[PDB]
Amino acid sequence: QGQRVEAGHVIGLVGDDGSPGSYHLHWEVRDNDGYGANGTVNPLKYMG
Amino acid sequence: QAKHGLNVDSSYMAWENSRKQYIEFQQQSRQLQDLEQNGLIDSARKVN
Ligand SMILES: [Zn+2]
Repeated sequence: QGQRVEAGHVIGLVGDDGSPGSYHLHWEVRDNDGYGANGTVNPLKYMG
Repeated sequence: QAKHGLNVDSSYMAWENSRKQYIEFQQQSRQLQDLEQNGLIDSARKVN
């Protein structure tokens, strides 16, 4: 927490919290630091 | 003098001033760390 990370920095490993057996990564992009669906942007469209 | 209680009244003022100075120094250090975390001050300037 509070660490400055450069581009290409290793963040962590993928997990299987949702569907055990298959691993995935929940990736979400926001304009705010909230916890809801009000302000969410599709990561694929944003990175495109 | 402090042991025999002669100068307790006189020394209390300087003791409080020293305590306030120490608290101010600690607050300044924490403030500088928070400034680094925000980014307003670079690592090179933080050392200075
Ligand atoms: Zn998901």
